Amino acid sequence: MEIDELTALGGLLHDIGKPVQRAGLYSGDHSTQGARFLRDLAENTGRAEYELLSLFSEFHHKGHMKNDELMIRRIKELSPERFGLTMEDVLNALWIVYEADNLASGPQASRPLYSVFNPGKAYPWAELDFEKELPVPGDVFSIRSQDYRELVKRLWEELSKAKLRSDRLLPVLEKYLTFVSSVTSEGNIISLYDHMRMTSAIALAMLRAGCTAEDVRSGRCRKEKRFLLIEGDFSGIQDFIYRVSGKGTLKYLRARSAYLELIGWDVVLEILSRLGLTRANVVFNAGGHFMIIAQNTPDAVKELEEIRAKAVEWLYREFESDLYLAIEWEPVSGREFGREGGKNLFAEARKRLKHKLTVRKLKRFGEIKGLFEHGHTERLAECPVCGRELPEGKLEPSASDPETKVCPTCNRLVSLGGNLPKLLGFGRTAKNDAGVLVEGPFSGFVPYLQGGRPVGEQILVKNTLNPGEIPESAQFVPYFVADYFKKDPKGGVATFEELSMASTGTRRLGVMKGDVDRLGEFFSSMDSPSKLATASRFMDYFFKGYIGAIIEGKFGYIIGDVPSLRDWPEEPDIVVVYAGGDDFFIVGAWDQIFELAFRVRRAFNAYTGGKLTLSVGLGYFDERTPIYRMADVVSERLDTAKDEGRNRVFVVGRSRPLDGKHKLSYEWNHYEELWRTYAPRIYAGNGRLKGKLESKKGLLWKLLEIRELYVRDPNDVRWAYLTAYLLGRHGLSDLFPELVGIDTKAVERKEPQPVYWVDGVLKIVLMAVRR
Amino acid sequence: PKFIAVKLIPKGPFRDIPRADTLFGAIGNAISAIHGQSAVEELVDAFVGGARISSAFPYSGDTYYLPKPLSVEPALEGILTGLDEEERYTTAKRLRKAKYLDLKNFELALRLRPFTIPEEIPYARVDVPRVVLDRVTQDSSIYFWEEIRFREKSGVYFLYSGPREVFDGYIAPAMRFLGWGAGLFEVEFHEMKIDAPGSEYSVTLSNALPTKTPVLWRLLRKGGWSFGRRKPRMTFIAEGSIVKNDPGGMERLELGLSHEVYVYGLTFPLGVELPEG
Amino acid sequence: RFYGKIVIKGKIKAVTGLHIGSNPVIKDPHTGLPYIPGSSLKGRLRSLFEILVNSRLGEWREKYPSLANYSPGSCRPDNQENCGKFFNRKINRGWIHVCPDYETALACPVCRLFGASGKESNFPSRIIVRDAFLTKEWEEKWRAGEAITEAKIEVGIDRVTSQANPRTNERVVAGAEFEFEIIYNVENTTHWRDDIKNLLTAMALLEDSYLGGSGSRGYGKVKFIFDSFEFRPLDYYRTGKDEDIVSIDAREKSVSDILSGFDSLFSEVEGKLE
Ligand SMILES: Nc1ncnc2c1ncn2[C@@H]1O[C@H](COP(=O)(O)OP(=O)(O)OP(=O)(O)O)[C@@H](O)[C@H]1O
Repeated sequence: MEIDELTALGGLLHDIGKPVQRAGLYSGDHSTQGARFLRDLAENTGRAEYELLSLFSEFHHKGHMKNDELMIRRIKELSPERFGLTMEDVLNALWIVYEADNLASGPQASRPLYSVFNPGKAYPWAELDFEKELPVPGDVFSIRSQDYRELVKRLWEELSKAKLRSDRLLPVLEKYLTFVSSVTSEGNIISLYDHMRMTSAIALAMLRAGCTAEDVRSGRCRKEKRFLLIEGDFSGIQDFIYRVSGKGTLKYLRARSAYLELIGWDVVLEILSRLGLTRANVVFNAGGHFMIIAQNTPDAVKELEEIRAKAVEWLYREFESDLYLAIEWEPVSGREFGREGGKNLFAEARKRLKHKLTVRKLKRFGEIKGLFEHGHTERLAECPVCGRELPEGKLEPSASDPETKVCPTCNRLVSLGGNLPKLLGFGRTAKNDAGVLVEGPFSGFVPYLQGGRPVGEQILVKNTLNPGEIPESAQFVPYFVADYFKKDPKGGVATFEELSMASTGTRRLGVMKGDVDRLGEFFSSMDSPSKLATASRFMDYFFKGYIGAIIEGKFGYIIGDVPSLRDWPEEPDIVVVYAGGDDFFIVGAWDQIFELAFRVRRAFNAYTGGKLTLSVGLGYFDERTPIYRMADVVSERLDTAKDEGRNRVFVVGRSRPLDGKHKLSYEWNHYEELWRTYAPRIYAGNGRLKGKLESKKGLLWKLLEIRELYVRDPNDVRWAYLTAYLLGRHGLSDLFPELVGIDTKAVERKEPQPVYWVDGVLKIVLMAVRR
Repeated sequence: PKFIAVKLIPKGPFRDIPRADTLFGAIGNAISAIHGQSAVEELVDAFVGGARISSAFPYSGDTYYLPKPLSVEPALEGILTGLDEEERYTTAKRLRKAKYLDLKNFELALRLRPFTIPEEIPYARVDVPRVVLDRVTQDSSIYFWEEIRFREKSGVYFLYSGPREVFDGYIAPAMRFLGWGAGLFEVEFHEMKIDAPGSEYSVTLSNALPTKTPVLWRLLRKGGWSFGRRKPRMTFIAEGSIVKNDPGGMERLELGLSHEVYVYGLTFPLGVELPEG
Repeated sequence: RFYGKIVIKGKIKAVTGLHIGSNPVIKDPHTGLPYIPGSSLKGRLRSLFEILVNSRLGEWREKYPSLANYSPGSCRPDNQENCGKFFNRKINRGWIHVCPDYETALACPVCRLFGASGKESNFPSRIIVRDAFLTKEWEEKWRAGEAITEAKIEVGIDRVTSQANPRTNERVVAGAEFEFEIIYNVENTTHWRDDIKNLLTAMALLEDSYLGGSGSRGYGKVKFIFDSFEFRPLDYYRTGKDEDIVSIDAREKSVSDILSGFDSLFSEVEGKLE
């Protein structure tokens, strides 16, 4: 074990004593109890490096740095020359992790973790098992110490069999210490795992900085700019996943959605492994956006420039200008990781880096020596499937009716989709090995199926934290993907024609595209790397792990009465195309797309405690409609519902006048109110109208013809009259008390009339009982 | 700069907004139709070599929309300090939906002043599900082929910064030549004025093929069959970015036909003072 | 060359309404109005003309010499392109007439008046069918209401239970002029007389067959009352103060306009001819 393998673990286990201390195993502080917990573990796995990590557990309740001549006594009694270290080479890393814990942020035992969105509410202690019941921030309850004891016992069970490297201590602690409170104080929204992650990250950066205890004891490391915030944005994601003609099926779309995340993880892992950093040096990687806390040498900037030029050149050669990566770094100081002097130095440094990132994303593909040059080549033709759109005759017709020539990327991608149900993961190897399905900017990937054993020193394992049947040579890298999709009679991915046949009503395909609202302002308010890590990981766990729970039918105890077009089945007709970061894009049968929108919204309202909201566009298309129009409709609809109130759904494209008073969208507290109002009066369950409207089912069609008069002019008053002229002719006197009399309450404050809003409740019933 | 404008009153749908180079293709076929075979753009080489076309938006009334001075995207937060501390999200209206602006919000959308976005955009990018028919029997075949669709009083325009002799000799006869249905076209000339400050670095107003000089620019990729054989991709700067380190990016000769097609991309300036970069 | 752009401008009265669909509803772009899409006008105007020359291919056969290697039929029995029956072009289910080369389609009388494509052919359609857009009587009629569309309900009546079922249609109101226009390129001046006679023949196949959707039971019965035959020879574009042909307008019935006043209208355009 070298100094970095020691330091990245010592930054990872420096606060391991806090789950032991609140579980009652020894006495003292959280420092001596953690080292006493560790000191029997070195006699368990045989490796005497756990006894060395007890020294990194031996920091806090300080004044031991006045006892430093006794600290060399406690170091020499363990003989650190048994692994190729000296005394000062351990003592320097000890002071590095001490300094790094002060760079993670600026009582009663059983105090829980407070949620990062609404700081009042709190979680019970749970486990990151996405096939279980998942946490929602509830009222402030004392965490029972026996659950901490069970956590400590399961940690003893899962720390012996785990290897003593960072790649196994990261997901083992992430499975248990995610929702545990780091510091038991009010308003502490900082996870224990994220504090450990940022501590190990800043510790490994300061170790690779060159700062020793001569620099730490002086307090100079906070002022010397010894860090690097490296952010990277994937610009052009929407023009990469979705610019797909009608020949592209749902398998190929989901394959491109996996492929984009594979390219992103390849760049992140290359920056990790070419700097010397573990997976703890990534604050977040989600939605094509990633942030890395790294060291600051004159040569690390050169390594990053080599990586940036390499990845940008591979993207420009492969996918011409439809997927750009902006990788910009800002040299920050240790002073810029906290709240000093009242101002938010971390948010100001992140805003400076984001301004540099926007300057970069303007100058898109700024480093290509022959970008703007003439003399283009010969014999070029675009494939119909991709819009990769500049190969030569290299493109090869296969995996379909073999008369349409097809790019090799989408040759590999339908093959990826054919393994996509049975896929267990990928393996990041070199680009010229056996079984290499897709490439990357640096590395090819081997699809780890249900029986194989690939190795490329890194294994990207999907949606789990237990490595299991993968060898002890490679770096186990987990990654999360919202994966849910309706299997066909075979087991493979259903297409659009396979999905929209299960539409309770008209044969139309439902497409949903969302966003979390005002989230960029939400991450200019967290003033620590710990707070940013927790506030990004808890957000990303919703749109990558919780979605498969809400689609499968869980979380019913808080979702409740959404608009229910039908019974929510066992296996829905719902296929998640791309959910990650903040947004989520889900296609399927429209009768379940509709219910999924309100289920996602109300579970997310529960999940953030109401301090955040999500916008959702919806769309219904023919099953033969091209996917690029199917995304350019819902992107415009999400932008229109984004502009006109920022927290609103776009249920169905309605006609409106042009005065700026009629908004196309719907507040959720408006639409769920309306579906609680007008739907159970006129609509029964499961595709059949109400017994009063039975055999008079052309009545609701006449209301849209009435409403068109209000659409053509708002000032006239014919609509509320002809509504009663319709409803009197059929005896239904009571089904629309709002539509018959013009309400002065809306014309007081210049709000639209109550017949404007009801048609979005009408048409979704009218699509439900159409034949 | 007193550059004149040409307002094209439509009578119905267009296929697309003509992208500032497809007009110079269409001008080429127009002067290929009239004036014989050698008064075509070979003869108009040195005449567009000092005068530019540089298309832009519809108007929706008479408010001649103009795309974006793209040099407000870096320091947008340096512009909008006068607003309250909920100004972020208006920046997202002026970054993500930043498409087209009024002239009064364009003489001060550059020059570092707090512009305001418009919303009366004359777009109906509709999804017209056209033809399904066999000469004898049924045909199912819903092939979409969507098009653009306008407002009641709107219409495209574009600009002309050149001598009016060259305008009335080639382009102004051609702009009434242009008038399947989507070629609906009525031409009405005009003049226009833009305040346009000092010319260190400023907007191109066209689609642009630059001479290797990148400053803060959306990239584009423009195909085009152009009499049969498919033209290459020909990477372009989009509508309205800032390359003013002495531009003059020449038109590019192509291959495939008897006489060469050569693609536009040469730009004309404006006035911007950009913050930094 | 180009000596072209004949403007036939007119008004089409739907005597029993139209159903150019997209409940089935008419095409309604941006203001709520309906309109005939120029695609549908050109399409029906070629189906009628193509079936006319399908009947009449074996006897013309010297005029339009490229229409001789066909021997009428559809190539749906022998499922292949380029089969000499009349028409191949298998799109997704349909079989339309397109000559598969430019050299042939300089002479096929249907194909050289609505164009040809496929592989290495690229014939331009020589015609521009502008979408007709509800002339200013019925626009101002629409502003005070007047219900420009009309929901019309049919049924599938059975005979063993005599049950029925609503199949609504929502057609355009019977009687509405639409401001109909036709623009035509007049390349190859020797072709032109027979060409615009053929376009008028195809338009005269209308007023006696269905435009617009579910015809043959109503829903068609249109009438072209076209006013102004114009011309734009080569001086309307380089200039345009004066000097263009304007023909007689008022009560030109298309079944009488076709030749009984056409050569009295042709000979003025023979006066320019260049
Ligand atoms: N899971 C996540 N973790 C960290 N950052 C995220 C995550 N999801 C999104 N982001 C950040 O959000 C930024 C863009 O998000 P978005 O534009 O939706 O923010 P917003 O405040 O909602 O803006 P708008 O309301 O205009 O959409 C990106 O820079 C990305 O870094």
